Amino acid sequence: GFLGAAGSTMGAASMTLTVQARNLLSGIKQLQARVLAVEHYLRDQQLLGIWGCSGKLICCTNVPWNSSWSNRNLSEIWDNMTWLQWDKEISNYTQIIYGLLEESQNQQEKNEQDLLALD
Amino acid sequence: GFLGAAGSTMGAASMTLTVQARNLLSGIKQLQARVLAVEHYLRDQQLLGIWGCSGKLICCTNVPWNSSWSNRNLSEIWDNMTWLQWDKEISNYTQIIYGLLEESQNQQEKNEQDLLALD
Amino acid sequence: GFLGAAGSTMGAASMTLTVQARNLLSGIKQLQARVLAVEHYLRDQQLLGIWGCSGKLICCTNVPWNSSWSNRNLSEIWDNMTWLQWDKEISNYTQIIYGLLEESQNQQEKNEQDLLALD
Amino acid sequence: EVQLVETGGGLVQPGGSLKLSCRASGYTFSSFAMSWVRQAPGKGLEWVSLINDRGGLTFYVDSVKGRFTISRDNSKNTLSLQMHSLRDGDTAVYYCATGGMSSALQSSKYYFDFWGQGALVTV
Amino acid sequence: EVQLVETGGGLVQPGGSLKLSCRASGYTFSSFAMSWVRQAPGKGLEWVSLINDRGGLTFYVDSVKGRFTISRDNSKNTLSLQMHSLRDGDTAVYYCATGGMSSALQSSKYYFDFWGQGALVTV
Amino acid sequence: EVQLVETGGGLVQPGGSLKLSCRASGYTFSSFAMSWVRQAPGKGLEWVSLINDRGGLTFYVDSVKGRFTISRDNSKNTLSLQMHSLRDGDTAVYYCATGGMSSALQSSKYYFDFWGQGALVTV
Amino acid sequence: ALTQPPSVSGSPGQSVTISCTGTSSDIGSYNYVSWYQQHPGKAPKLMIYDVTQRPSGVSDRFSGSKSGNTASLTISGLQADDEADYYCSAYAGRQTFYIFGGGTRL
Amino acid sequence: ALTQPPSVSGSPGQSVTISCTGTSSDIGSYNYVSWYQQHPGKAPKLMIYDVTQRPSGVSDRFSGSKSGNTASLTISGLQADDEADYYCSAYAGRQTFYIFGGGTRL
Amino acid sequence: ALTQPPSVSGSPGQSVTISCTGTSSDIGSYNYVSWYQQHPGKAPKLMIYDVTQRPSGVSDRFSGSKSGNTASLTISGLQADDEADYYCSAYAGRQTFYIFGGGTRL
Ligand SMILES: *[C@@H]1O[C@H](CO)[C@@H](O)[C@H](O)[C@H]1NC(C)=O
Ligand SMILES: *[C@@H]1O[C@H](CO)[C@@H](O)[C@H](O)[C@H]1NC(C)=O
Ligand SMILES: *[C@@H]1O[C@H](CO)[C@@H](O)[C@H](O)[C@H]1NC(C)=O
Ligand SMILES: *[C@@H]1O[C@H](CO)[C@@H](O)[C@H](O)[C@H]1NC(C)=O
Ligand SMILES: *[C@@H]1O[C@H](CO)[C@@H](O)[C@H](O)[C@H]1NC(C)=O
Ligand SMILES: *[C@@H]1O[C@H](CO)[C@@H](O)[C@H](O)[C@H]1NC(C)=O
Ligand SMILES: *[C@@H]1O[C@H](CO)[C@@H](O)[C@H](O)[C@H]1NC(C)=O
Ligand SMILES: *[C@@H]1O[C@H](CO)[C@@H](O)[C@H](O)[C@H]1NC(C)=O
Ligand SMILES: *[C@@H]1O[C@H](CO)[C@@H](O)[C@H](O)[C@H]1NC(C)=O
Ligand SMILES: *[C@@H]1O[C@H](CO)[C@@H](O)[C@H](O)[C@H]1NC(C)=O
Ligand SMILES: *[C@@H]1O[C@H](CO)[C@@H](O)[C@H](O)[C@H]1NC(C)=O
Ligand SMILES: *[C@@H]1O[C@H](CO)[C@@H](O)[C@H](O)[C@H]1NC(C)=O
Repeated sequence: GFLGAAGSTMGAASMTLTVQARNLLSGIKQLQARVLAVEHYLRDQQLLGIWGCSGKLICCTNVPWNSSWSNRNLSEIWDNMTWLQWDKEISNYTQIIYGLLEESQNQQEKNEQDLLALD
Repeated sequence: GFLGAAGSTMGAASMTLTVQARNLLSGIKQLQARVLAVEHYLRDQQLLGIWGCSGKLICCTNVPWNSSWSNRNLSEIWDNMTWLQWDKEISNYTQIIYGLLEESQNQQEKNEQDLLALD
Repeated sequence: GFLGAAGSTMGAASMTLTVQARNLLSGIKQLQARVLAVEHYLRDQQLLGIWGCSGKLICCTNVPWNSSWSNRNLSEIWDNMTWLQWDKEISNYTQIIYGLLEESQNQQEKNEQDLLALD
Repeated sequence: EVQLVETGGGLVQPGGSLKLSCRASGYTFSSFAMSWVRQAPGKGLEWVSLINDRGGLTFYVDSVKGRFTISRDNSKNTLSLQMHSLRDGDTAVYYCATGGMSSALQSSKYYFDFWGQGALVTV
Repeated sequence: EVQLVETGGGLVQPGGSLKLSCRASGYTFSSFAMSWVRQAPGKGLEWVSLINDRGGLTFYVDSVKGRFTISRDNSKNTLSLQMHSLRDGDTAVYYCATGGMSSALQSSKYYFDFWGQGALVTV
Repeated sequence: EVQLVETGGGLVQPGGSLKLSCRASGYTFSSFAMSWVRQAPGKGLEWVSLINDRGGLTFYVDSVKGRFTISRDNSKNTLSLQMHSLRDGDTAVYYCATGGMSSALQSSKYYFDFWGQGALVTV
Repeated sequence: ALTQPPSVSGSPGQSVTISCTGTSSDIGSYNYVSWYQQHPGKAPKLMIYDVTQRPSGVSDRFSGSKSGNTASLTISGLQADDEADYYCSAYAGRQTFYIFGGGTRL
Repeated sequence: ALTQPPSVSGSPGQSVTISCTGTSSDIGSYNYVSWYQQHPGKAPKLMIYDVTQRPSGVSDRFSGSKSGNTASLTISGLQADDEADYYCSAYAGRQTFYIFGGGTRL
Repeated sequence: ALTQPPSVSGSPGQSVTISCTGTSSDIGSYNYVSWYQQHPGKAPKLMIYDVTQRPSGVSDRFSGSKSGNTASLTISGLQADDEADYYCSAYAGRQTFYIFGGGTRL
């Protein structure tokens, strides 16, 4: 169900990403609303693209966790906290993580280009 | 040409997917038509995404053929039937196949996350 | 900054692609303008898709350089030219390169499918 | 408390097959990764195979990759090991154990935290 | 039904290069994969190389990969094998054969069916 | 003119650690990829390790890959090689050299263009 | 390589089995074991493909079999024109495509 | 494989150590070295994990450490009830998941 | 690896050649065979790069050549003051980057 896992723990909720992905695409003001929904979707897809995640729903990266963003251990984060609480907890760090992801992907792509250049 | 292979066999038609795909993007009512066409395009792109097929036109998957959907042999399906006949042949199974593809990709991504975790 | 490298050499300018990529997305005619911007973005993303580059800013292919399109060496092209000058010098060849890229991706996809078919 | 009990067959001949099965209790079976290890009378401990918490991923030592299969039934809380050929060098007491791997949402393990009683496989 | 005819050289000095060319009737080359398989002068058959129906993919045994190249021209209905370095362990009767693989739109063959009469290459 | 000056310790016990640092002048350091090579006192010269112009990619000879690290700082115009677990066979004069690689945008080289004086490392 | 008996001794009215043994991984994994009949002085002719399949032009007296890491060709009703060198061949995967044995003279 | 001494011993109440030596690549790179205490007639019981971490239900006198390409288990205050075969185990990467030594008898 | 003669000789003003050979894969696959002149006590300096191209600062006496899997350096008009330990080097692909031969004396 849509948002059915919203109250579930982050671990359990990670198994329903395709429900949200499928459902998010489900007088002039109505056409404006549809166009804006499309623009938000495309901006999110572009943001995943620039990070090098392509179409993956769970994208693992090369950016280390700083521990200043949140000092909780992995078990506490995934088993005893929801995505709403987690998202609020790190709302002040999201743009820093996004910048680091873009820089990491740019370095990865340049490194791949140079490796491919080797005969 | 666009749909030029529509009457050809499935094998031959598989070599013309690029022209048909490129022509999918090509007062208030026409703007609504453009938005609807974009929404349908993005629905198809998202369906490919959740299956892990966003990066290519021909995407092989890990879901086996049930054989209850159609018991025709491979040669019959690709060399004798057209794509319209094939669409009719399995029109009753699309909602099952798509769900299985979704589950398969979800398991594949989780397996990739577990494999990446190995030191 | 956005287009800050426009006057820079091609080599240095290749490191700023992220900014323009993010800046491509950022009353009937305002909605029409947004729809047209979306259509152009999607045409470019589909064109990268058919080339197998949907997830990358920089991607290499197997299509060789003709050398008739431009006989400059890599040092001259990347260090002594701007992207505007380069775009002007190959304005008569761009669609030929695009066609060759599409054919190359089709051959790569068919060859990949056949390699995957082997047990 | 936590219990893990090895069961299965006894005497085998070269070229045959043998299925071993471990019953777990006292914890959530699907929450832990598991493995099969063996102790021969003339050897020390060695690892044979590793299975994830879901069961989708399996790993084996090179010496058995072409013969052994590790699998799990989460609904029955039962771990299974199917072996073939059963060479004279494979005679040992076999054990199953919890730990040794983690889903990447749980902390790192790489250790065998709980060991069963063991069962003797004699060729 | 199908006839395969091979044209090529005979005795050549070590260190040179040869091209063995197979022409055929009874089928279109673009519809079938083809291979080169050789008869050791005093023993049996050994597969040398395999090329896909379209010619995009080529496969070799490791002992020949550095010396032999398999190439296809569907418009000329011509298959060819170019051999370099000419190690004197390459003496054999080289046969042209169809099959060995498919393109996944036809049931996989994984065997050879039609054979030519071969050509004896000596060094 | 281009100058490369190696500075580092010349005597270590087996199993120790040494960092050899090459200072560059006369050219834009960040514009070239560069490497470390070595020559035993009585033998020829061999390549040891290669680093990309940006430092993102490093390559080593397999016999040293597990114990040597090549790194650079473009802002300090400094190249360094950190050597650990040195074996008796690592006694040699090491040289800093610029060339051997191009980061795709510039023409290829695959040669060592500029050479330093070298430094003797005794194990 | 695959093993194969250097020769067998057939006779009218009897059945003959030509064995072939290879690596258990390649034979067990890839159930694509074919047999060819190579008449002296002539190119090999395909006689059997797959474990139990037969091509057109070959009568039912030729039949393949597979078990474990072994395979065989069984021929009954031996004719004078059947005295030839038989070969087995099997698929080995992507790194090596085919493994061949030696010839068995009837 | 890992190398352990065949046996160690000491007076009751004495502190002793058991060494474990493996290849420097796997022990150095991977900080996942554990020790198990296997009493005769019983299955091995985990005593030391993560080089210096103790599971619950385990005596505080049991400890361990890592250095270079080796690791050790330290048992302070030896009791008569501590007679067991001690084994070391370490993670060896993706190609080899675990490497083990032989038993050390007290 | 690469094989290079330990020494060559000739009178002043004469043309001499130094050969460089090795496995056919490493030389035949990549056309990047360089030569260096290492005077005793000095670091090597580039003499030839690529199959034939000369760097700035090197006189016309030094010229490279390649045929098959054999490369050579020709020194025309050889001077007495040119004596040095000469080395050949070549690109060996992605797994092995560079291979060097032995030194040639004059
Ligand atoms: C909600 O909390 C209860 C408390 O035990 C738990 O049993 C239940 O599974 C939780 N459900 C979700 C969706 O978090
Ligand atoms: C981690 O946070 C601290 C807090 O100031 C900061 O100084 C440091 O640079 C951060 N590191 C990374 C990698 O973001
Ligand atoms: C996580 O941190 C909390 C904070 O008190 C602690 O109680 C808990 O045991 C920790 N868990 C792990 C696995 O470290
Ligand atoms: C984020 O900033 C707000 C103020 O803008 C502050 O109240 C809040 O505590 C901050 N949270 C973190 C995690 O820094
Ligand atoms: C229609 O069928 C004929 C029958 O041979 C075939 O030649 C023709 O190509 C088919 N049409 C298309 C568009 O493939
Ligand atoms: C084929 O479909 C039927 C539908 O009821 C299902 O029961 C059966 O298990 C399927 N077989 C396979 C191999 O998927
Ligand atoms: C495949 O189906 C077609 C349909 O007529 C039939 O002619 C052909 O013989 C079938 N082949 C096999 C192998 O079943
Ligand atoms: C689909 O189902 C209907 C009945 O629900 C049936 O009449 C029709 O033939 C089916 N079509 C296919 C292609 O299975
Ligand atoms: C502009 O030209 C000057 C000429 O000296 C040069 O130094 C500078 O780097 C150039 N900048 C760009 C962005 O091209
Ligand atoms: C380069 O372009 C010319 C233009 O006619 C063409 O004839 C030639 O074949 C091309 N060469 C390559 C290698 O593409
Ligand atoms: C590139 O070409 C120009 C002339 O077109 C020439 O002056 C320059 O030296 C060349 N550079 C290289 C590296 O070949
Ligand atoms: C493209 O063609 C036009 C035709 O007149 C010509 O004027 C122009 O210079 C050409 N440009 C290039 C880059 O070939």
